This record gives sequence, structure tokens and C-alpha cells, in this order.
Amino acid sequence: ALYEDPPDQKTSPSGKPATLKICSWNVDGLRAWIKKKGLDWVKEEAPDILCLQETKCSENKLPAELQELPGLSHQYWSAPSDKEGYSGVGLLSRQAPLKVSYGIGDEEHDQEGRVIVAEFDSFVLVTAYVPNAGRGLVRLEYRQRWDEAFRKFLKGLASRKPLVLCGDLNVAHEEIDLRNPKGNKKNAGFTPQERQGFGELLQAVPLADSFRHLYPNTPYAYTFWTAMMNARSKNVGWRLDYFLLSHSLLPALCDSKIRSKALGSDHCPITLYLAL
DNA sequence: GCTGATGCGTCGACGGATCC
DNA sequence: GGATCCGTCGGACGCATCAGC
Repeated sequence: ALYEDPPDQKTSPSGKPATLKICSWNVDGLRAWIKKKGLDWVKEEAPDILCLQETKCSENKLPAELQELPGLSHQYWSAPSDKEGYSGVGLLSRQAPLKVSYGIGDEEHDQEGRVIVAEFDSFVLVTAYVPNAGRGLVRLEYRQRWDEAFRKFLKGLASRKPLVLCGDLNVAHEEIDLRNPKGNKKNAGFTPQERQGFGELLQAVPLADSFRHLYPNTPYAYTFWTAMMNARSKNVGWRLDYFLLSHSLLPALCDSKIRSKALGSDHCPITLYLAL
């Protein structure tokens, strides 16, 4: 029922040590999260790259603390065009990315502030906040439109350069990736359609599920728990937040964590260790 | 202009039907 | 009544907007 994450494995299968520490994290409000001491946690995790989801902040109103980070000088933000207070991703890197695109190059799917590409010397990092399917599955057909457009996008981008996809992808792939699989076959985030899109993306590109690639049988491994019904303490959660790697990066994979003791948000941080 | 009130977006506990 | 399968619904958040001062 409860979960304890394994010790950090900082050496690749080949014995090579880790060189990249990417940490992604849905903050459920960037200003509330900072008020909840989120960055004191981040400073201790000391990532090379910090990716953020559901910032719900405009580049104007960013808190000041976001400056007091001397290890992640290069910070790239992203918000919905229409209206304040929704969605919105961030990406903070220690070193300057060669390039920084935004969105998946598709007018329909870029208005909401969900995707940030970031090209590096040996790979490209995409951090995402995939559109939720919504209560009542009222936004479910949008999400399918998006799934295929995002699959097609990333497939292309992994042609050109090894791909690291991370962030809240808002589906739980298998029954194992959530606490209550049956009572949610029709909930946003575990529909047949959401689950098959992900499965399709996993192999069409192709991408590997960093965590389940090293811990393919370990359940109760959760990145999100709801805040209505005591779920986090009881460990009733979903695995909504991923690291998907091109198979080329698989020999470089040291470990993939789920830092479940870190509060600040209804999600918890997930860290990737890649030896590049 | 300030301040709370109400809203929008983001599911597991409970109870009722059913076959045994 | 007890096991399973399914349907509804109160309820927590962080944000914005808006009515009432």
C-alpha cells in the first residue's frame, strides 16, 4: 500500500557514472508551491535541469525566489495565450540550451502553454503537461486529437536527435500505474483511449518508460494523489508523471526516481539520471 | 482599490443493483 | 448477507473574476 523509493543509482549499467540530473515536477501553482518551500526541496535535489508543470503563472507575475537559484540561471517559461491562471510549463536549466522551441508545431494544440522543447548537444529535452481528459470525459476527443499530434511531433523530433520526454503526461498506462484501476476505466486519465494512445506513442516513436523499464513489476509507485480524500497519506495514487527516452538513451539510463516525501503540490517530483 | 464570495478545472467512498 | 460490478456525488486546491464594500 505504502511506497518507499529505492536508493539513488548513480552509475549506468556499463559502470559509467551519471552526468545529467533532470528533475520534473507538477507544482499545482508556482506561487503557492514556492510559498510551500518547494524550492528549498529543489535546491537539495540539485538538478541539472528542472522542468515544471501547472505553473499557473504569467511571466510577469513570477515570484522573486526564481532568481535566487544560481544553479539554474537559464529559465524558459510558457503560458496560455487566452487567459491567466491555467496550465503552463517551465524549464530551468543549469546550462544554456542550444535551442528552445515551444509547443508541438500545430496551431490547435499550442494555445495553452503545455510543451517546451530544449535542444542540447547530445539530446533534446521535451517537457510537457498533456491536456487532461476532464471530468465527464467532456474533453476526451480533444485529447485524442492531441495524442496523435503529439505522437507525430515527438516521433519526428526523435528522428533528428535522442529524445527525453518528461513531465505530467496525464494518463496511467497500465492497471499497475494506479491504485484503483477498475473503478476508473471510465475516469479521465485511465480510459482505454488514453491508455492506448500512450501505448501507441511508446512504440511509434519509439520511447521507453524510464521507471517501469527498471522496475517493471513494482506497484503502488505513484506520482499523484488527490487531496480530497486523504489519498496521499493512504497512498492511493496514480502514476501520471513520466520520463520517456528514445532507446538510444537506454544504455545511458542510471535510474529514475519518485521522490514521494517532497510536499508542495498534489504531485511529487520525479528525477532522471542519464549518463551522457 | 481592497476583500471575501463564488466559480472553474483538476475520483475515491459510498451505496444500490444483481447473481449466488 | 456477502462478493463483484457500476453510477453518482460531496469536496480540496490554487488560480482568476466579481460583487460588495
